Amino acid sequence: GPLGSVVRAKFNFQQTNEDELSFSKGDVIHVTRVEEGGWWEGTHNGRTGWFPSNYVREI
Repeated sequence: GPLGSVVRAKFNFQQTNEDELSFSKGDVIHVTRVEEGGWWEGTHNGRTGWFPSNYVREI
């Protein structure tokens, strides 16, 4: 830790490049960086990458 913000995926997402995560609806992501522009960074199933912020909700 410290385990910061945790969000849950609202939808599946398929990575389109090496910087992006792939995840499934309902998966948890630990959000470790937020930037303007609609893409955030976090850890999912042991991998760090970027994902659309509108695809998740905080839990």
